[PDB]
Amino acid sequence: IPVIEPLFTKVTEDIPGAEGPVFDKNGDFYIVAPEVEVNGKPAGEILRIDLKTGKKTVICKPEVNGYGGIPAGCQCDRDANQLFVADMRLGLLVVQTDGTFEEIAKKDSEGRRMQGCNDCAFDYEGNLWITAPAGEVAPADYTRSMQEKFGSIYCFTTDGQMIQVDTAFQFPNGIAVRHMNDGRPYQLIVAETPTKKLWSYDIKGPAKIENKKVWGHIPGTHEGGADGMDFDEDNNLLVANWGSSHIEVFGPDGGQPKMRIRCPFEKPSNLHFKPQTKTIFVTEHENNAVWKFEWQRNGKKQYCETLKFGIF
Ligand SMILES: [Ca+2]
Ligand SMILES: [Ca+2]
Repeated sequence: IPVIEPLFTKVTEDIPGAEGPVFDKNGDFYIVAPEVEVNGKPAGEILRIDLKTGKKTVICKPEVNGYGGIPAGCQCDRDANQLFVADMRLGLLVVQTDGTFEEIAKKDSEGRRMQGCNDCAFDYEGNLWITAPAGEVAPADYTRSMQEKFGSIYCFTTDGQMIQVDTAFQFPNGIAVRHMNDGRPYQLIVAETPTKKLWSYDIKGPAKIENKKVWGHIPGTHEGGADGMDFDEDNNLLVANWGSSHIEVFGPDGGQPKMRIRCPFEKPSNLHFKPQTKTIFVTEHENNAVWKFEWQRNGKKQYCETLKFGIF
């Protein structure tokens, strides 16, 4: 299995649990710090990073009814410059670039209390696929599915329904949507961290998935596994393999990695491409920092990069 060692450049540091790297419609860069605490209680933050200096700015410190958040994953919206944030304590939030935020839902379409979320990914139709490795949100005592299988997957549809699409996962983490060349959503890829597996489903429509299958295998016996992921323009899937010092590269068909990228740190957590470039920003938990490196090709366009009123 070929392994490459590109040059990694430090961007910023001292960000507890550095996660959810994302770019907004204006090109601004954000990351979340889920592990920030205050007096032993969660006090996670959402930060904006100046890429020219590495200087940080906390734009939001989510809290609902006195319960602080654990923001861990992000996606930028298309029709509005706003961020969708998966929070391990608060569920799903919508955060404005000015710092104001709104809680999306306390319960799902079946009336069941929402579970804490970790990452999310939009499909080109505007539906948001979310992983939920935590137990019930906020007032409820914080729990996580690292040992027991209670992790779930949700779909937040364009018509505003929060539907649980599957459950019984052991820490569902990263998530990605594979699209056809015509732009139609085709498959959902979900990372199940401690089991060293990537799972796939065929997407038949909003909140409609079928044919669950083992899609890929994550190497190593180390503690950890697949965390965050994203596709490149050729539909290669790059997967942060937390605890292995590598980012695995899977081909469109999955299976075993076709290549591995060696990182100068043991805990890569999540990644994101800079729009219209081959530059990938990576967060890691060894140093709680953000780095960047050049890939072989550009990233796959994110939903926020597509056009609602586009001809082609
Ligand atoms: Ca994650
Ligand atoms: Ca990403």
